[PDB]
Amino acid sequence: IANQFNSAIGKIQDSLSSTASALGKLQNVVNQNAQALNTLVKQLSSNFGAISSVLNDILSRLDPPEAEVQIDRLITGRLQSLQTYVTQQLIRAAEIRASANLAATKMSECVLGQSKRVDFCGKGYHLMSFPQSAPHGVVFLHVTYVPAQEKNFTTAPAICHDGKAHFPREGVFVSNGTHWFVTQRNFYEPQIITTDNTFVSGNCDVVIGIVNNTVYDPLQPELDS
Amino acid sequence: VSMTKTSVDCTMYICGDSTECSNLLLQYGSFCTQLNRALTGIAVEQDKNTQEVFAQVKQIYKTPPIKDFGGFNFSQILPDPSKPSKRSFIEDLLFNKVTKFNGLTVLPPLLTDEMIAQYTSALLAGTITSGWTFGAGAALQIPFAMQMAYRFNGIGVTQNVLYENQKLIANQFNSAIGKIQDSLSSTASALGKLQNVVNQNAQALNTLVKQLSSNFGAISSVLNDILSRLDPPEAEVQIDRLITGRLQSLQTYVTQQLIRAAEIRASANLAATKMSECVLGQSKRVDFCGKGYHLMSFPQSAPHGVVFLHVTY
Amino acid sequence: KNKCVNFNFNGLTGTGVLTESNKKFLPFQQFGRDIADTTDAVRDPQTLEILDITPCSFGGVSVITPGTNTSNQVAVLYQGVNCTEVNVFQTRAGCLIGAEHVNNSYECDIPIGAGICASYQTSQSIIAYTMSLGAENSVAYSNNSIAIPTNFTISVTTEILP
Repeated sequence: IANQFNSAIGKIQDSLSSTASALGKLQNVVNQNAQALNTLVKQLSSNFGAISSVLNDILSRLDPPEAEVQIDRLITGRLQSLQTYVTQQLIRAAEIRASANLAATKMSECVLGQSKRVDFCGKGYHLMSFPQSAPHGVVFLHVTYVPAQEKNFTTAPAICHDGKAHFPREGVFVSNGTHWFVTQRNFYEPQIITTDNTFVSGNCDVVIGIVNNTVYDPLQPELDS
Repeated sequence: VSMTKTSVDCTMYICGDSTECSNLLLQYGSFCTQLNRALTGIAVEQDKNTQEVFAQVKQIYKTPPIKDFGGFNFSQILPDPSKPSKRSFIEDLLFNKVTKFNGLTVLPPLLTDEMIAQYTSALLAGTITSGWTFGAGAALQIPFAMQMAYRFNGIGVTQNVLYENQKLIANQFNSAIGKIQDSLSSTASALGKLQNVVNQNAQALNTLVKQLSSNFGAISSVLNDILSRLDPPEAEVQIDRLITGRLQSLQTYVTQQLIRAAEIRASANLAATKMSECVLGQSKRVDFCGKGYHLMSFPQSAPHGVVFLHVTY
Repeated sequence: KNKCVNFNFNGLTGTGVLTESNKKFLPFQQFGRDIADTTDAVRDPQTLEILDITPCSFGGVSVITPGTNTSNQVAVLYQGVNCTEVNVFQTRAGCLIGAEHVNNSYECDIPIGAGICASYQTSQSIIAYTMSLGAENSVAYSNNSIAIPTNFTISVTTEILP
């Protein structure tokens, strides 16, 4: 796992250093804010139905009672240009706020602990996470356990030893074709059946799919002491 | 999950094919260009809201021909292959209980109704045949009678009660799925969350069109009745009032639809969370994946939304 | 009929496409209206016949281009209009020109609409196809079989958040 982990960190340097589009979520933030300001300054060049966009070309050209009308159109146009800017930024801040409340939920649930939420702190069975700062954001490195190599087995919900039904305490029964074994659901670690791995409930004439096999008592060979 | 994608030509709505109007509109700045960018940005989000919800898995799964699920009948949930539209009997009810030329044009969705069901069926076949494993890597075969034995252990119930009472669990389940049909077919108010999403949009569109007939203080709401009636320097005054009024009616529509896309983007991010913690797994969050101790969930599509079927103990 | 023209009637004016339909008007009527106070039908003042009014086709124009570092070959999509002005293919979103349709399904590289997606692939050109949703991996199922992993792998993915 140490070589698997250290090898994976090396891939992060290759992905971040080669593909610059990985941070598209953060570059779209600064770009949208820049388009707004650039569009806000372009509005100053518009006339909005007036004689000219410049105030000096109206005050030093026209009389008071006629300039006050042309001046009013620029104000009414430039004022609405601000309301459209402030209105959008209030909406953009709501999206960034929802993203921060999420990132705080992940820094507490993923980093400061272990998350049992599926596909929240990364795809797979979550072990830990490692934050890395970034401009106007965060970067989480979610470590995950992923089983890869599989093998088909034959299973059963229970085992009948002498009239009593035996269910497993932790894990599931399997079979290599000839013998029955207990094994953890997420990793093949076969073990022999015994009273410590299983528990009894009921009888064999009820459960569906039950089979017949021997349940080993550890105190049996001790009788030959 | 999603909204009706729309886009509005800010030139034809205000200036209905008039050379004099477009010349005056050119002096108002980039209000026209900004409005198209907002709606264009909204319509793109409505395609992400479906990928983040339905496309939780890249690998497609299918049920086996022998539907031996341990007494559980999923026929009303699984798709009907004999139909032309590969949707289940329950999806047929949801797609039936849920019921212009001034520059307004409705863009279509990226994924079609037949594409959504291919995802919704893939998640059912995985939850049935594999359970919680296909949401964490390669799918692992686990029978259904053994799935619930683990899901019963996850809620503080030993797995003796299941195997001893499989006949009761399977009858309670199938009996409950039947009530969902009767409830959806009888009560129309079940799909109210999705019907308001459509009516709220049409109210804004119809109001957008009714604002064209208003005069906004001018002699009339029609351009032909102004350019063909008054002199050039006088028509420019009356036309300037309509352009200022029709333009304020667009900003009110965009500002509303830009807020509604936040309420929908917050609901889609929830449904994506429910399609992961409840469907691809077993949740310990109380009343999140249904009232009671959670066992599993089964999604079903709908027009502009989802419908979960939360099994609880 | 079936041509974008202008309208100058006794009690109606406008611009659009005129065509016969099955609408029925009153004895003293000259023109109808739709739900939103917009005309969509009219009767001939001289003959007894009612002709619907479909406005002339309009729709946004968009280009399907790969990166400029790859090629200058470009296709065009006329959104929401059948093929009028026209390597042509009609979709449920519009008349796509400059792209050759293929029956093979692939992943969506450049979205278009209605399940259609484009891509620059091999003598290279732009293609249009119905996007695939992944390969089928219908797994085995039976009342007695189980899959148990024998190895694992430690993945370290990445997540960006503004």
